[PDB]
Parts: sequence; structure tokens; C-alpha cells
Amino acid sequence: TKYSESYCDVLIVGAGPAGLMAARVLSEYVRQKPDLKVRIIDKRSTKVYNGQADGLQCRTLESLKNLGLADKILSEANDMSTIALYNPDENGHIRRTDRIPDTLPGISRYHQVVLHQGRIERRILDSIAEISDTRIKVERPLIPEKMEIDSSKAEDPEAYPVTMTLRYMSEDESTPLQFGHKTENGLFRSNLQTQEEEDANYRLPEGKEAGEIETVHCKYVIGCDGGHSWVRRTLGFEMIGEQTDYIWGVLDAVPASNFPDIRSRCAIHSAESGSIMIIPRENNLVRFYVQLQARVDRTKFTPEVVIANAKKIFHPYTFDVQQLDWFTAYHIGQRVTEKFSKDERVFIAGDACHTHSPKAGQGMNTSMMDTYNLGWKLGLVLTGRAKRDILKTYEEERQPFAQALIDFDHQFSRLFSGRPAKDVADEMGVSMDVFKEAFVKGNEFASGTAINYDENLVTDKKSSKQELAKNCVVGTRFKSQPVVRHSEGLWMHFGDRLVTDGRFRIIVFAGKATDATQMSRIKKFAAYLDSENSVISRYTPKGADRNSRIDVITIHSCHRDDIEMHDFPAPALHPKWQYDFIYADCDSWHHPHPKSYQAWGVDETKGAVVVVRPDGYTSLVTDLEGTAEIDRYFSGILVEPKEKSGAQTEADWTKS
Amino acid sequence: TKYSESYCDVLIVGAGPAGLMAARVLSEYVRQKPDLKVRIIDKRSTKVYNGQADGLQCRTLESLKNLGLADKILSEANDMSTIALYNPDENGHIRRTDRIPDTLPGISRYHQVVLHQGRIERRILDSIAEISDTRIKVERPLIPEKMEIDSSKAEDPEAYPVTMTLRYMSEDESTPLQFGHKTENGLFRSNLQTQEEEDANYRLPEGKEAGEIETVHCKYVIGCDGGHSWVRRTLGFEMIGEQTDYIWGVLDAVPASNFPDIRSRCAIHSAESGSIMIIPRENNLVRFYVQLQATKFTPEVVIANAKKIFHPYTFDVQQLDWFTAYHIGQRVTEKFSKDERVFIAGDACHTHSPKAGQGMNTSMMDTYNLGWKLGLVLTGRAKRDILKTYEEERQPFAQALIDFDHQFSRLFSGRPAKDVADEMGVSMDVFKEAFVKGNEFASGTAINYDENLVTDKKSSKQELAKNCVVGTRFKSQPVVRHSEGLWMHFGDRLVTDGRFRIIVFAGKATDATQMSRIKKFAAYLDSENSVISRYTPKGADRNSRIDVITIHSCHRDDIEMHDFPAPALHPKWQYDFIYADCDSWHHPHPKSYQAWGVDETKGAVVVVRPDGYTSLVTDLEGTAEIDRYFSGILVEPKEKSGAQTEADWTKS
Ligand SMILES: Cc1cc2nc3c(=O)[nH]c(=O)nc-3n(C[C@H](O)[C@H](O)[C@H](O)COP(=O)(O)OP(=O)(O)OC[C@H]3O[C@@H](n4cnc5c(N)ncnc54)[C@H](O)[C@@H]3O)c2cc1C
Ligand SMILES: Cc1cc2nc3c(=O)[nH]c(=O)nc-3n(C[C@H](O)[C@H](O)[C@H](O)COP(=O)(O)OP(=O)(O)OC[C@H]3O[C@@H](n4cnc5c(N)ncnc54)[C@H](O)[C@@H]3O)c2cc1C
Ligand SMILES: [Cl-]
Ligand SMILES: [Cl-]
Repeated sequence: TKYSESYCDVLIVGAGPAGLMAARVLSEYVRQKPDLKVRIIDKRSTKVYNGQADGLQCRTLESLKNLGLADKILSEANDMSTIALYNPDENGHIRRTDRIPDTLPGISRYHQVVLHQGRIERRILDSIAEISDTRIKVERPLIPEKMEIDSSKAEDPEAYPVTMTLRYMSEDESTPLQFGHKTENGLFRSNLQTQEEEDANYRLPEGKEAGEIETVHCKYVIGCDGGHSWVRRTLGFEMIGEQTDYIWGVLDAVPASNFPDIRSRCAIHSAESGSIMIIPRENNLVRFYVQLQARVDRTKFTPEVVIANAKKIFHPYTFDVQQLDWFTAYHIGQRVTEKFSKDERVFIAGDACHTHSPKAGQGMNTSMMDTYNLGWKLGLVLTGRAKRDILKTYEEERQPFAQALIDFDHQFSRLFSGRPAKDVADEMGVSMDVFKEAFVKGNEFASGTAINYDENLVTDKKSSKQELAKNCVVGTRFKSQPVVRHSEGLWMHFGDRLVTDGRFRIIVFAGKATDATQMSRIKKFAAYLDSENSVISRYTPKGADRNSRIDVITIHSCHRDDIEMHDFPAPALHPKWQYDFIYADCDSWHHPHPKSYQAWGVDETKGAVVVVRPDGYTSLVTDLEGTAEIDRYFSGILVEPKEKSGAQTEADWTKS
Repeated sequence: TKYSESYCDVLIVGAGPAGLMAARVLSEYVRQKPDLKVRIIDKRSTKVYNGQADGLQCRTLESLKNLGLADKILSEANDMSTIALYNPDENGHIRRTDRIPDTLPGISRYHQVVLHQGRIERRILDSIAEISDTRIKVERPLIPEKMEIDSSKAEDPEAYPVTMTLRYMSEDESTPLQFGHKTENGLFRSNLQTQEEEDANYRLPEGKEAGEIETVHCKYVIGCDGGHSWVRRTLGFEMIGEQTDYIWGVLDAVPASNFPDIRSRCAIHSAESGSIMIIPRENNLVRFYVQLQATKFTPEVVIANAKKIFHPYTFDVQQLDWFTAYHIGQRVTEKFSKDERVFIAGDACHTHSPKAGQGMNTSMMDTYNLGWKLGLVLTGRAKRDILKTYEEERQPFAQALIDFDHQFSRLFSGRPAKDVADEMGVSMDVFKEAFVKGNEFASGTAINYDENLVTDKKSSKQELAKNCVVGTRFKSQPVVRHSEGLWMHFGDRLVTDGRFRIIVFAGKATDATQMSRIKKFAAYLDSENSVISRYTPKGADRNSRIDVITIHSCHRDDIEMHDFPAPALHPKWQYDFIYADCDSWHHPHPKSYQAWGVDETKGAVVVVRPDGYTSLVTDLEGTAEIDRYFSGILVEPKEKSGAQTEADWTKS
């Protein structure tokens, strides 16, 4: 056995969706500060497909767009579009009673889509490689065997309070079981697997000696290690929830069926044989979640068994498989922890914190959104740009969301798994009216766009004048609306401008800038920005671009024929030879006036100022005179650079 | 000297946009019939990396989408959006007098975008590699030294009437690019960056050596060798036109300027110093066409002229990526083909100014047209006579392009009139008009091919699809895919792969009388001698030669896919055939029947060529016209599919 010892800033344990998103987010900070050492490990080989998800929801897609990942995924993914609801009639034959939209109209410019998890990961990995310049690479197969946390060093910025002992595994150890089935399957990582079996399966066998045992001193550790999280259990964080006896199977197949809505998302409640959810996929595939009749013996859980019950559920429609790519099984159950962090030094995220059914395809989404939230906070802390206290907001924001997810799924999964009521007198059965209602309501939650974080160090409701941007509620995501880029008149979704890279934004709704009184207010605000002690002047390092830490963007309510970019303060709002700063809420060649001030709830004449966090959540709403509020908001979060930019000293480049 | 000898089906001379499009289009046919041998050569050691062509117009993008190339290009390209017009006031000071849209509203679902030729070459090269499974690779640097054509063998399908003598060039002989490939910074290389780097090295085909002379017997040759086309000259086709004394320079630069519309497309007529056209580009670049006032033109001189024209706004270059100079002129050939055996396309056929960025557009559209015709001939699927339609269709377009450019380039290059009586000057009102009208032509969407072997106006009942005029491109309209209710642009469904389409506008399919007509039409499709049964090879999918697609006018809540004839209109376990003109979750009813000019109740049948041009309009009863149309074009396979015998897959 080789014994080794090293140091690192962050160790990410697990390279599924949560871990990969953590690495992608952190990659930006490593690029800015190359001596940062971020490592990510995984215990499984890649020889057996190590995935199971396919759905990406609206907010996840908005976030992926801001990471440069959405368009590539969308090039392949399938938009299921419709959810068709089938349930039994008089004679117990299922038929379509209703259709509802798969994405609620107006909720986001992105619709939910589905795509093989491996393809989604490949896109994220490519982005990690690009942003990190190939320096962040998944290390496998490695597995922690010991974690020691020195709580007395939690607040020391120079300390490595977390000692992780890692074992370098052999290929055999890292290979998951397949249970004798010829078709590739996810039984090994289903919740049919116990946590004891999980541990035992990857252990160093009796007799053999480990290749290498590495002692890694870490500033921070993120447990992204799944439902049976070794990190969570080592932390001693209990999970609450119980598993039911409901059992479902999953088939990723190219179907041969005369079912009319085989290519639509569908919920089917059969009279007595269970339910099905149809998730139509890319490349002629369709995924079928098929409820089965009822520990279950995994070697006996075959595709044939799943297919048999599916045919029953589809009756009298036919159902056959032309090709079967993969399958799995799972029980219906919910679990969630109360704690997401020990000392704000070891964090857990994703399935490690919350498990539930796939009826609303929420897990990968939530898990990635957990580390999208944690990652910028840790990134700013590690680069000496933010106060460590911001890390407390990860649990404060993400844990209540996990509880809500579990509560939502607890009801939805049971309604989906129950026998449909025959009439109003069938008390034991599930009401199909109630089910539809739960589905429609659930679609708002499932979108991921309705989150409203409670007041905290990075979310300032108390100092806000919310009425000034009524539809930019502090604590919720800043919603994209169409705008016209002033420079050439390009109509575009403003959300595309909020590239996630560690910067906060100050969105200056400049209002009716052609009005002299209003322009006087805009000028005074710019004079504040240019002042020696403004947030721009004190949080931008000397020599750095003044939009590189806080990105100050102006959206006015005038038509571009009526005012020029150079009529705005330069360079405070109109930076030198740069053209991605001034946007207009106005009519354009190919689109009508988008009424985007109105959609944002901002007065067209007077405007407002809205601060947005690096993860795209609104954190403060004030007026152009509210510079003290802006100042205090940032004082509570950011750390002054050793040498600051200080007062804006450049002459107006539009004259010169 | 080493000599060699070989045979091939098509030799494409030149691997610019015209040639690459030809190879991309022919790639599909090679994939279907791998015995086919298609070669493409270039006398330059590497592809282009910067500058040159940068404009992609509406119809080109529609066509690129149908080749699977639009989205990748759009991920990088810039939509200039607005054209700002600047000219002098009474005191000779330039000011913005107007703005017009860079793409006319409603003309296409694609707007014009700009992105340099190197990126376009990269994308088409990658698609060739995928579709041909690398069976087609550009061979470079190679150059023709001799061409012999035996006209007595023009109509013999087994002959190789064109003998090409080629020479393999040394690295030293190939004239390199001034602005070539640049190594990326850092460790990371995307697949695209890696391919770019590999492509930047001099490398002859495997086993070949500089100096080797190869005699290549060819069935067909396509000269895509640019404005000074050796192929054209060898054929003796005179480049008819004239060259003015106007000289312009071009700078691809990241500008440092206080000009208010520096990121917009602009036309600027200065009082006395010439004109500029600004073409804002990707990645902070802006291209400047700068008219020069009067041996060796440099960027410095172009910048000096630009500073004078911009006055009093500032103009400096922070970074320069490319530059060139050119004279304003127009030339076009009368002929595009010798024996329908050697063809020319692109700049080889037509040269003109870049004021409307028409070069790459028109050139790729030339080989998009020729390529499917040649592909069907080479695969034994169509009669050789269809090749005559390439010249018939593309030559008159080239003349129209030259006529358009002759006026536009001169208006752009003239001194703006100082007053109404300043006859020696250009009216800015006239210029605006010409720009607006030009934008329709320049979009490439207004083409109307004259009746010919593949364009049947005489047999059509045009009033049944009033806005699907025979000879024009079949315009995309939004529809709702029936299977899941996906709102989508119908044009996305017309993937270019050699198939003709029959678009069945089924109308109000819930009406019993109308469904009876739909059923009768499907009975025709299924019949032993229908175009489907007669031109689909035995054993092949019945939508693999003629692709029969149904768009009805009902809501998907009111009728099912399985209510339509299956498998004639609703194929077995396939879901990209039935679409609806109806309301949907996220969009209102798109009124697409109305946009297409088809009666919502009675519908129509519209035949579309493999290049997406409408070729026949008739009713569901017009099966005889459909038969006659295809009979003039397609060749029956030796063993046909015959009558459809499979039972309706939807009934258990
Ligand atoms: C059948 C099914 C379908 C689903 N469909 C969807 C869907 O469509 N959309 C959606 O959003 N969610 C879906 N989910 C949920 C989704 O799969 C999970 O919530 C998500 O994968 C959890 O991501 P994660 O990164 O937190 O954990 P995981 O995906 O479990 O990844 C954990 C990673 O850590 C590694 N690891 C584990 N232990 C260790 C260790 N001790 N040391 C080193 N590495 C370790 C694992 O090998 C694995 O690579 C579905 C779930 C199931 C059951
Ligand atoms: C130097 C230059 C500058 C240009 N600048 C602009 C501009 O500013 N704006 C604009 O809109 N358009 C410009 N163009 C025109 C534009 O690039 C073309 O219209 C467009 O690329 C379509 O041309 P094509 O494919 O037919 O020919 P080309 O693009 O010229 O490509 C022809 C190819 O054939 C090869 N070739 C030539 N002779 C032989 C031979 N005898 N044997 C083998 N191969 C040969 C060449 O190496 C080249 O790769 C420019 C073109 C050139 C050459
Ligand atoms: Cl993206
Ligand atoms: Cl595309």
C-alpha cells in the first residue's frame, strides 16, 4: 500500500449531477485564482452506466443557460409538451379524459425537456474542462474511508479543518452488480439497495491490500454522494421519512404500440392493475414508469415482469418493445435531512439530503440547483471575495426547499400509485379530479421557478421597497423578460445577459431617461457609482474592469430612436467601447413593445434599482436614491480587495 | 515524375463554400450508395481561417437548417438587426437620418446573420465527415493542369466523358493565407479547436507525393474554383461585365470608436470622402467596408480613409483579424454547363460587390440546387435530363444578382447629392429605396423558377394553395405536431436528403365528406401503380423516396392520428407525419393554412422538391397530375414496392 498526503481547498465526493454542477460552478473561481485546488472523486467505474435521470425543469434550464450549457442540451432533448390523463370509464377501459400542459404557459422561456443523463453529464464535463482549462478532472475510482473534522478550526481561513482519508480502489471494486440481467440496468443504485449493501459492495475484500491510502487535508468538503451518502451518515445527520410497499419499474424503450398518446407525457390509472407514467424521449425512445403488483429479489426483477404489467395497464391498447436500452426498479418513499452542513465546512447536497419518487422528475434538478446555490458562495469565500458567514445561507435556503419537495412528492406519489375511485362513493380510491388538480399545481412547484428564499445575509427584504419592482420579489429568481439591446436593436431575452460567473448585478431600471427630471436622478446615481466609496469603487480591485465584480446594467423605457447610449453617464452606465450594458423596453422590427417594465412591475417613468445575486436571485429592490441600502447590502457580504479601484477617473469616452 | 490514373463519379474543383456545399449535398448519396466516388480538391494547403465571406441570408439559413447546419452556425453568428443610414446635413456633417430592418419582417423565420467563412467551412467540413463517414475528404493542395471532354459520350451513363489531369503540389507552391490559423491559449482544446489545428497543417492525401500527376477519368466535374475559375476559363465561358474604378478596403477589427451605431449595420455616405458600410460581427468584431480615394494597399491606408469618412466621430482599431481590397465590378456567364457533364457554380459563374453579402449565399445555393439533381442521377433514381434545369434555374438568378448589384454598388459608391439639383450625386431617398427593395432580393427567398422539367406550373391548380406558388420555396409556417402537441416550424421537418415531399393538406378531416376524399387519396397512395408504390424500391420504407406528410386543420383534441389512413398517412410506429394547424399550450392558432393560402376545409396537395421548392399544386383528386409529374423525373427501381399490403397497425 502506498501512503500519501496532500492538501486541497475543496473536495467534492461524488460526480453525479450535484457533484458535477459543483465542479462546474467552482471551475470559474479556479480559473480566476489558479492556485485554488478543487478535486472531485467518484467510487464507480464508467463501464456500467451510472445514471438514471432524464428530465430538466425550467429553472434548471435557465441556470444552465447562464452557464453556457442550455443550447447544447436543447439541441438533443425532447419537449414532452403535453400531459395526457387516462383513467377508467364505466367498463373499466382506460381512455383520455383530459390534457394539461407539461410546462405551465408563461412560467419561463424554457420548457421542461428530457434527455439521457449521460448526455447531460457529457455537456457539463466538457464545460468543466473548458472553464478549468482541463485542471479539474474527475478522479476515479476513489472512496473515503475516514473523515475527521476539527470544529475548533472552523473559522480559521488558513486552516484545513477536514481530514479525508481516501482509498484508491481496484476496477473490480468499482464495478456495480447487474444481477444476471442481460439488459443494462440501474438496480444497483435503486432504493431497493440498502445502505449496508452499498457500503459492502465497494469494500476492500478480505485478504487484499489497498493500492493507495491518501490523507487529504481539506478546507471544505461537499458530499454529493447519493441517497445512501457515506458523508451524511458519517456526519450523523438523520433522515426522516418512511418507504412504502409500492413498487415501480422503468423501461427505456423504443415502443411498438397503438396507444394514441405514446409520444406524449401521460399518466395512466388502470382500473385494478396500477399506474403508468409515459415520458417520451429523444431518438424514438420512450421511458415508461410502470407500477408493479405489490425485500424484492433483484435477480427476479426482469424486463419481462415489467412489460407484463405494462400490457395489463395499457389494456386494451397494445404494448410491445422494439428495443430495450435500460431498465430499473424503485419503491415509493421520501426522506430528507434537517441539516445540510457541519461547521459550514462539510456540506451535503442532492440525493444525500433528499430522496423521493421520480413522478415529477425532481431529483437531478434539485441536486444541481443545490450546488449551483452552494458553489458561488464557496467560490467567493475561497477567493477572499466574501465573508464566510454567507455559507450559512446554503442550509437556510436549500433545506426548507428540500422539505417542500418531500411534502409535494409525498402526496403526488401516493395519488399516482393509488387505485382510481370508481365513483364518488369509492372512498378508498383516488379521485381523478384531485389528481389532475395536484398535477396542475405541482407543475408550478416542479418548474423550480416559484422558490422564494427567506430573508438572510444575502437576501434583503427589510431594506427593500418592494413596490418599486412588484414582480421582482426579493428572494425569488430574477425572471427574464424580452428587451431590445440598444447598440443594434437586437430583441433578446434579458436572462441571457445574466451569465453566471461569480458577479452580482445591479439592474438599473433607468425609466424615462428622455425626461430631464428622470435623467437628473440617473446622473446622481451614476455619480454615486463613480464615487470613491461606492460598491463599484471599493469592491473592484485596482486595475480591474469596473463591471468585473458587480455588473451594472441599464434597462430604460425609451425607444432607441429617441435617446442614444451616449446620452447615459459614461463610463458608469455606458462603459468604454463596450455594448452589452444598455437595453430598452421598446418596440422593435420583429416584435411589438414587450411591456417588460410592466411584467417586472416597475414604473415606466421612475424606474427602480434591483440587485441580483450571482445565482440569479433578486436580493434587494430600491430606488435610484437608495445608495445607502445598496451600500449596506454589499458591506454585509463582500470583502474589500487589498488595493481598490477607488473613484472613477476616466473622462467620458464618448466626447474623447 | 510519378504518374497515376484513376476513376471517379464526381470531381469537385475548389473547396470554398460552393464546393463544400456540393460535397455536403452529395455526401448523402454516397452514404446510400457507397460504391459512388466523389472527390473534392483545392489548390490551397488549408481551409480559410478568417475573413472573406461572412453573410448568411434567410433562404441560405433555411437550407442550412434542412442540412443540420443552422443551429451550430447560429450559436456563433451575429444578427445585425438594424441598418442605420447616415449621410451629410446642409453643413456636410454626417447624421443618422433613418433606420430600416436588416431583415424584412415576416420574410422568413430566420434573420440574416454574419460569421466568417472559416467557421462556415469548419461546420460544413464536419457535416461532410459525419454524413459521408469520412468517405469524402478534401484533397489539398492539388490543382488541375488539363481537362478533356468527349462530347460524343455525354449521354452514355457508363462513360467517363471528362478526363482531368491533376498535379499534387508541394507546400512551398501553395499560396498561403495572410491571416491563417492561430493556436488557442491554454491547455484545453474542444473537438472543434482540435480539428481546426489539424486542418492547419500541410498534408497531401495518404500515399501521394508532391509532383505526382494523376489522370482522373470523371463522369462529372463541378468547377467551384472561385472568381478566376480555371474550369470556367478552360470551358471558354466568357465572364461578361465591366469593372469600375471604385476601390474599397475591408477591415475585420475590434473597433475603438464613439460612433453611436458602431454595433449596428450602417451605411455612411460622407460629404466628400467616400462611403462606409459597417457589418457588426461576432465576438466584438466589426467588419468595415471602406471606400478608398485614389502600388500596394495596406490596412493603414484603409484606416486613414475610414477616419476621414467617420469624421467627426473617432475610429481606431484595437485588433485586426483580416483585411483585403477590391474593385467594384460585376461579371456573369451565359452558360453554367458543358454537356451537363462539366458544371460551374459560385463565384466561377458570377462576381459582384459585397454590399449585400451575396457571394457565399448565392454560391452555396447554386450547389444546393445542382447537388440533389446530380445525386439522384448518380444513384440511378432520376433521368439525366433533370440536369438541364440547373442552368435554367441558376443562370437567370445570377443575372438578376448582377443587375441588382450593378445599381446598388454604384449608389453605395457615389457622392451623396448636396441638394436636389446635385445630379452628379446620389439621392439618399433613392438609396434608401434601393436598400429596402434590395433586402427582399438579398434574402434569397423571392426566387421564382420558370416552369421546367421539375417545376410544373401548367398542371397545377395554383388557387388551391395561393401562397405556395409553384417555383418558389415552400415557406415554413408553424404547426402543432399531433403526436405530443409540440409547436414547431414545419420547415424543420423538410430535412434535405434527396426525398421529394407530398404535403397533404387534409383540411377539415373530422368532416365526413372531407375524410372520404382523404381516404380515396390514401387508396391511390396504396395502389399498385401509385408514385409511392412505383418509386419506392421493394423492401424499402414507403416514405424513403417520396415523403408523404399530412397537415390537417383540426385541433388535436378533436381527431386522432389513428383516424387517418394507416399506414399510408399514419405510418407504423412512426410519429413525424401528422401535424395540425391549431391552438397549442404556448401559442395561439398559427393560422398557417391561411398563411399558405389553402382552404381550411378542402385543403390541397402540394409537391415539394428535394431542395424545398414547390413543384406542383393540386387537389386530392389530382393523382393523375402527380403521376405525370414524377414520371418525367424519376426512374423506377428494378424491383418496386408495389401495392401496400400491410394491415392497419392501429387496429390491434
Ligand atoms: C428511476 C429514476 C428516474 C429519475 N428521473 C429523474 C428525472 O427525470 N429528473 C430529475 O431531475 N431527477 C430524476 N431522478 C432523480 C435523480 O436520479 C437523483 O435525484 C439525482 O441523480 C441525484 O443526484 P446526486 O448527484 O445528488 O446523486 P447521485 O446521482 O446518486 O450521484 C452520486 C455519485 O456519487 C458516487 N458515490 C456514492 N458514494 C460514494 C462514495 N462513498 N465515494 C465516492 N463516490 C461516491 C456515485 O457513484 C455517483 O456517481 C430519477 C430517479 C430515479 C430513481
Ligand atoms: C480574397 C477574397 C476576399 C473576399 N472578400 C469578401 C468580402 O469582403 N465580402 C464578401 O461578401 N465576400 C468576399 N469574398 C467572396 C466570397 O468569399 C465568395 O463569394 C464565397 O466564398 C463563395 O465563393 P466560392 O465558394 O464560389 O469560391 P471561393 O470562396 O473563392 O473558393 C474557391 C476555392 O477554390 C480553390 N481554387 C481556386 N482555383 C483552384 C484551382 N485551379 N484548383 C483547385 N482549387 C482551386 C480556392 O483555393 C478556394 O478554396 C472574398 C473572396 C476572396 C477570394
Ligand atoms: Cl447555452
Ligand atoms: Cl441545424
